[PDB]
Amino acid sequence: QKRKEMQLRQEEERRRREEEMMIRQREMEEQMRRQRE
Amino acid sequence: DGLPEKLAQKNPMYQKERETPPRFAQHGTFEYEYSQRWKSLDEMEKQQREQ
Repeated sequence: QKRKEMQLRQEEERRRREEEMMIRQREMEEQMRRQRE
Repeated sequence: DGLPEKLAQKNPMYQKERETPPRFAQHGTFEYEYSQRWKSLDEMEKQQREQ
């Protein structure tokens, strides 16, 4: 149970980091798309 | 019929040049500091034209 709770905490933090990276990448993509305009 | 809005925003830099609203600058700022240089250039051009 202790290992499982630690794994869930790490997974939640990983998902948060991944979604922040995703939104940053989308922002950069939109900026480059505007540049190509 | 001058330059319309549709042709203005085609260039990608036009929209990013309008974030600052039209203003009268502000004493002590860089824009006001260099607007004096621009006004000096305008004045010397006017003097040359009058000559």
